[PDB]
Amino acid sequence: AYHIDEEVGFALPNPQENLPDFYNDWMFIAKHLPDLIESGQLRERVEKLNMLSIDHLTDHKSQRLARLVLGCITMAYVWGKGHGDVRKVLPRNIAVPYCQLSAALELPPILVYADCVLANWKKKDPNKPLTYENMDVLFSFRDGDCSKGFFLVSLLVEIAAASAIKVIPTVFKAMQMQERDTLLKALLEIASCLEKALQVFHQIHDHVNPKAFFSVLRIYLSGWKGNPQLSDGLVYEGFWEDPKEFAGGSAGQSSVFQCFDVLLGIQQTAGGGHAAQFLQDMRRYMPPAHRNFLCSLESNPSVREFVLSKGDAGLREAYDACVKALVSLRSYHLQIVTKYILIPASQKLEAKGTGGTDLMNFLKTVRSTTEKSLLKE
Ligand code: HEM
Ligand SMILES: NS(=O)(=O)NCCSc1nonc1/C(=N/O)Nc1ccc(F)c(Br)c1
Ligand SMILES: NS(=O)(=O)NCCSc1nonc1/C(=N/O)Nc1ccc(F)c(Br)c1
Repeated sequence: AYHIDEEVGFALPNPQENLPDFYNDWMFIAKHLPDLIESGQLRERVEKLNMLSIDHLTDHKSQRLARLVLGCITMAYVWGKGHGDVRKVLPRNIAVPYCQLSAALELPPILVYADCVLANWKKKDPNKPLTYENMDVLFSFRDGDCSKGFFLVSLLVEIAAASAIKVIPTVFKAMQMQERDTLLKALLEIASCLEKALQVFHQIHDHVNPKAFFSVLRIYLSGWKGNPQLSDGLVYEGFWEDPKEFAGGSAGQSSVFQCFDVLLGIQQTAGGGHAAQFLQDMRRYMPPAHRNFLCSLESNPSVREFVLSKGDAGLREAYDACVKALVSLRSYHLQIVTKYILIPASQKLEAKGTGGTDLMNFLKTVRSTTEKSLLKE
């Protein structure tokens, strides 16, 4: 369909954990990144790899795992230990398979949200539910980086959003079959589920330490677009001649928030402002099927103009309960950014620095664009 699952939403259902034996030399390096980065053998280990053909990867789930393996290796190679000794050329034995596979999955050749959260997980017990206690990630960068907590919590917020995503068919059908009562029950279920996704978001404090995120994990998630340590981008040796720039990972790459924006007719990606340009660009980092779902929603008739035209106050209050749950999420998110970036940065990403300023201004603009779509203030 649009690769949307009814249980896990945009998450890859039950990711694959093992690659064919043909790829053992890839898998060994990814499984041992904390150790290999710590000693400083990681970059040697990459430079001595053979060139493995991607032809022995024979389905989507196996391609997704291979992207996740190669994306983590690539971040470990470029940033190394995390202190400024960078590499600007990615050796051909990684770059050629990584670029070929990325072109086939229609994704930029850099680690994205959909690799390290949406496919980087397993159930411990396949019988018991999708809870933190029954889950684990497949790969980590450094001992102590809190990557399990950070990836698993993001995932659980995605799985929470799933119960709301499966109501979107009901909304477009109720509109055209002119079914007022079922449209209203649907809009309230969406809002109920966005409110539950916010409470799951609170669990990030239970599992992620600000100091570990800011001084360790954040560095391996960063990219090479507008990054002065790699001001021209990365050379993907043997595939493109010139360096190329790609952005680092963020849940701006999550289809979740963008999809309820389109649904509720809130015009973020609309305009030429720098906030609209960012959010549109982050769509190039989403899997193609999810990109297409988003664009499909953009073309269907407007839920906002429907509600606005029917003089029906219960409909307007149900629409508003959806707009409100997005403002809440985005406001809790500002708090999150303050606690995990602005405050640790003060111990150039500080609140009044050049980075911490443009990012808070972007986030506050998106939240305030959302808040304006309220029908009742
Ligand atoms: C330690 C935790 C987190 C931090 C520091 C953080 C930080 C940021 C920052 C700085 C941005 C600005 C855009 C960019 O530079 O890419 C951003 C964007 C965004 N983040 Fe986060 N984030 C965290 C976790 C999450 C989680 C768990 C979610 C949702 C599950 C999320 C959802 C979003 C969304 C949707 C955007 C795009 C802006 C918007 O649509 O309102 N973030 N995040
Ligand atoms: N680390 S700090 O910058 O110095 N703290 C400044 C205030 S935040 C804070 N204080 O206690 N817990 C905090 C927290 N908030 O989300 N998460 C957390 C912290 C430590 C851990 F080992 C784990 Br697991 C999770
Ligand atoms: N260089 S920077 O100033 O710190 N800007 C960094 C841009 S935001 C950021 N950084 O890490 N995570 C970020 C994020 N933001 O929503 N969500 C997130 C959550 C789970 C993931 F698997 C990934 Br991938 C991303």
